[PDB]
Amino acid sequence: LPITIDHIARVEGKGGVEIIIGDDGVKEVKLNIIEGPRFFEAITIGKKLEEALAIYPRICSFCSAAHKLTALEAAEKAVGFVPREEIQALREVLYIGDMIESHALHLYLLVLPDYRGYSSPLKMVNEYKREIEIALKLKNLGTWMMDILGSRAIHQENAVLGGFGKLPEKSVLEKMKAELREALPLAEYTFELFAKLEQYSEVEGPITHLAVKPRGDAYGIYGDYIKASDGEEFPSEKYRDYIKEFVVEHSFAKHSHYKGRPFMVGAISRVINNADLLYGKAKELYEANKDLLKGTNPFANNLAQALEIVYFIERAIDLLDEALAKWPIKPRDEVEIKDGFGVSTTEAPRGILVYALKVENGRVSYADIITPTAFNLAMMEEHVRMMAEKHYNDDPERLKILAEMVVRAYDPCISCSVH
Amino acid sequence: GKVRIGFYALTSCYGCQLQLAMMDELLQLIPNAEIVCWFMIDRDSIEDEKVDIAFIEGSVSTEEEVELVKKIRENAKIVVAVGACAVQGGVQSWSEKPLEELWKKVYGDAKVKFQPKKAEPVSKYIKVDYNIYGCPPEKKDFLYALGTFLIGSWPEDIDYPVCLECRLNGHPCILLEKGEPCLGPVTRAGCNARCPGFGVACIGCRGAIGYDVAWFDSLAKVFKEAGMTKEEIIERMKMFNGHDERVEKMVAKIFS
Ligand code: SF4
Ligand code: SF4
Ligand code: SF4
Ligand code: FCO
Ligand SMILES: [Cl-]
Ligand code: NI
Repeated sequence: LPITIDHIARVEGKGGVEIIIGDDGVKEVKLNIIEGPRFFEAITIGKKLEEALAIYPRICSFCSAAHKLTALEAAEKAVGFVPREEIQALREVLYIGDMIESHALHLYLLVLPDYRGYSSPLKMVNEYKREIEIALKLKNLGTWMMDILGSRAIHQENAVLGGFGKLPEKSVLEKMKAELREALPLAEYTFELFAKLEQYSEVEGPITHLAVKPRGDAYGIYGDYIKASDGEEFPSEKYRDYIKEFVVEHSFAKHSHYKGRPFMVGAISRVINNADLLYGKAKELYEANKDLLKGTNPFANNLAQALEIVYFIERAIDLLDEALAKWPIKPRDEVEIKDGFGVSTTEAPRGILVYALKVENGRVSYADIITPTAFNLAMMEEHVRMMAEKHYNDDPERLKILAEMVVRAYDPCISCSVH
Repeated sequence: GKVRIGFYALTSCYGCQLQLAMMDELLQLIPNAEIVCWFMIDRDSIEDEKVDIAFIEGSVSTEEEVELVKKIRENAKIVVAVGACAVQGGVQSWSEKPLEELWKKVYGDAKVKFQPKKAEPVSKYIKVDYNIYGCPPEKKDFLYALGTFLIGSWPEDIDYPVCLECRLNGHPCILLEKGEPCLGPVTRAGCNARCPGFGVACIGCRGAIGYDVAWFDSLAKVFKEAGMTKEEIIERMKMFNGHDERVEKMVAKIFS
């Protein structure tokens, strides 16, 4: 008598949970990832670099801009291009735009119904007017950012090799800084709402947390070193040395070990490895809540996203100030498709994103992608195990609710996991 | 009664779903309707319930999605294929390489309990009653469709190229002044010429249309002047029309 959840609701992509139970209790938790493969890594082999660069964001809609912007860095490292200071700033800000919209989507429309009794965020519209009003303002800030700078909130054709196809008038960026700092109190509200939600003790235990170390001096999205919470730190191009993938019979996505063990990536993993690097109200909200942002609990992920919303809202007011001070900005530069190899690791909202691109004859000869949910799938399976062990004899529909609550704390985008 | 609407997912980036979900007063613009299956936002959805309108997003890329679209077709009065993935098989449909070679290149020799097929649109296995175009489609492409359906009318699709929409907004033609290989002449309109509006050629995300009107004085002339072979246009069009068996003929006719 296995206990199956055929289609997990309120996640991105198609997935199931199946618990195998026996005499000794719960023996196995299988996350059946049925989202068909689309073979991105293979079919862009032997297509022209820009043609494939335009297609890597269809891997995922929630993290669309993370894909396009990370693949750009890798190609721009292969051909040896290097961006300019302000083009990289506005890049980080289009990315931040995707941080805010994704986080808000996930905290408010995907997670919060569980703690409120609702199967659906659509349903709680009339019982939680203030909360949803705030959801839609934060989401819609991030969606506006990606329209202005990326051309679209899903699949950002304005981010191209060498910079952007077209940059907005200066007045628009200044309005963005207005709309940003107006959102800050809404970001704080959200932190507080989520600070008061239960981190279920059944999943409390040790976790290994890997995050990209930011270059420069702040909490960020770009960098060349991957820290692990054990105290290690290894270069991003060697990601294949310290992180081993493998197929499993019940998933189209590939699991990953670090030193042969499951680990987790995402907002909490970044807060564990990198919290000293915060500033602004995020710093204090961290320093006043260190006991809520421990490495020993996946539900701490939800509150960290809220903490990140606060930070990036400030971090982006400062990044625009940098770009705004190289004004005017020629929107993009010539890029010579001289051959090369390029590896890039960024923090997508869900954790580390690794694009490895090799160019022969201005064509793509080699491509390697690993998405943060693909990293996380193994840890997720273990945390569901700990939940399902303290409740396999409870009411099934109750076991079901808490297993899925665990799954939703990772903010799984399964489509990212099977590229 | 209420109009029973479901939204169902094949293999996709979920962007078409997400566009709907982000339409803000969405609840207030389907007041005639009830959403009975939509797993991405509703824990109570039921898949084998019958519906008045079925929205399907994504290409048919597994054996279970095959048997699934035959279930939706059987359980739904109107089947609406939604997005470049479900209408044309999507960007995941523009290698012609066979499944095994792709399996072998990405997974090695490993196996997986479930059965992956070659990316394929919904039209391949069941009868589709309407298509909403784009990758992702616009908010207004959903407002229009949901709008026309919920009153008893039947929606219709734009069949003229992006170029009409590009000239109306006054965008410089980057195909001409810049020689970027814009697919506007052959991509249906609807997006308000977004991409040329940012100085980037269109990659055909809303599906190939027939070039039966001389919107250029000589597209052949410009295509040759800016150095773009018939083979080069056909492959760029494959990016979103990997199964369109006319694509090859429309280009050769242009270069005639
Ligand atoms: S058609 Fe485009 S937006 Fe829609 S699911 Fe496919 S890739 Fe995503
Ligand atoms: S070819 Fe492209 S840039 Fe030129 S008018 Fe048509 S859509 Fe606009
Ligand atoms: S210009 Fe072309 S690629 Fe861009 S949104 Fe319109 S149809 Fe899609
Ligand atoms: N966040 C996110 Fe998507 C995944 N996994 C990416 O990158
Ligand atoms: Cl609960
Ligand atoms: Ni994703």
